[PDB]
Amino acid sequence: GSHMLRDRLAGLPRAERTAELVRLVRTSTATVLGHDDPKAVRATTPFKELGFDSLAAVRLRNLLNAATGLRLPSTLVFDHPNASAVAGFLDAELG
Repeated sequence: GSHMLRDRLAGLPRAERTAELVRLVRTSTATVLGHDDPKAVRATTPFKELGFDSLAAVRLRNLLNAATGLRLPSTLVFDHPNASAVAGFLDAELG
């Protein structure tokens, strides 16, 4: 942010949003497994490994919803190879 810092700051553009949702996704996801430790979680981490199939995959979308507010896809956990991606899908779903 330059010049229009204030705006940017109190504007949180897509960037911040994407980077924002991401952080959330990470936790949100990890939260599914049953832990609140993102440190042990990356953005390029495969959900599968995280431990997602259906139940956990469901909880995600559910929580993810709170990240967006729409009826996110249930196959996201599948269409999404990693969190980094999840962010996009959400972003694309938001815009």
